[PDB]
Amino acid sequence: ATVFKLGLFKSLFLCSFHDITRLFKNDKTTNQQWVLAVFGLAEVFFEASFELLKKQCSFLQMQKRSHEGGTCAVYLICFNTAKSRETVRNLMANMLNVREECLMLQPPKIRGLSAALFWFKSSLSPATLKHGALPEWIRAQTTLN
Amino acid sequence: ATVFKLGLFKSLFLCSFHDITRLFKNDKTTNQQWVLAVFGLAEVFFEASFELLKKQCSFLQMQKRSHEGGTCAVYLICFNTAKSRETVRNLMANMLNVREECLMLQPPKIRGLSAALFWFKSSLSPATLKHGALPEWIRAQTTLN
DNA sequence: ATAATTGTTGTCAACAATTAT
DNA sequence: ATAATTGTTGACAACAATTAT
Repeated sequence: ATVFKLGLFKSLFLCSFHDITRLFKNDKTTNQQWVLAVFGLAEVFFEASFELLKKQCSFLQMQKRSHEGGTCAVYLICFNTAKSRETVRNLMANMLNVREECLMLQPPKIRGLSAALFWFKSSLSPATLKHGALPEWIRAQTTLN
Repeated sequence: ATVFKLGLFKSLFLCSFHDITRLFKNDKTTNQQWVLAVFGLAEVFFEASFELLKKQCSFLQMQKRSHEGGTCAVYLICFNTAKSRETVRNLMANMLNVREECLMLQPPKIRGLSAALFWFKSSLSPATLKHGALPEWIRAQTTLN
């Protein structure tokens, strides 16, 4: 089913989930920055999650799209504390009120222009929910040096 | 807890918070049924909390009112598991996204007509959010024997 | 350098037990 | 009987360490 996942994502955000995330084959690997793809998220919970994550984050950007084929949302989170996938997998699964089977968690692709812009383009749209100062790896890759 | 909380509560629900709760002077005392009074609760979180509590409850009834002096909501929760006040105090404080200083947690007054009806009257209003079968101590005290 | 792996510690919910009102 | 008190156990997040790519 993971196949129908990525396909749906790319379909809504016009770019492969991979083009914005590096791999972490171990759910125990800890890290602060995480990219989250959610499916079937309820509007209310989306709004809610925002406020709750602000408390424990340095930066946070949320976007949500949908259509007659299914809904989805993306999260760029910078937890004040390093969290393993399990840790996050648990925290969010509950916070968003969705089964784990509806979550894709991979660290961001901090080294890549294509990616770095995806976050910028979003930070432009008003629909997007932002909080905190843009991560360094993002501002740098998107500014005339 | 504080003058404000009560005075405001009684003001909105037309009855002293005491008339529907028995005392528990120890935050460690465990129990399944809890009455919760919240203040400054955000609409979104109210709606959210509902769905999240259903997962871990046998029964649940939520009501919310307000006015140009303050807002307030009441919760009658029947956790599938016995929880100390601390436990609940923590769970909700976060779930509702409000500081503990904005919560009054006392077990329900399972023996008292005046009280038993408060829950019934509410279960009548459509505005109220209900889930599960009415607690025994409630149906019994509100039915022609 | 990056992250897969393994292990240690602190916090807290689930829960047993014992005393006191 | 009810609940104030104290204590035990299990799950898990925060975090140190060590190996492997």
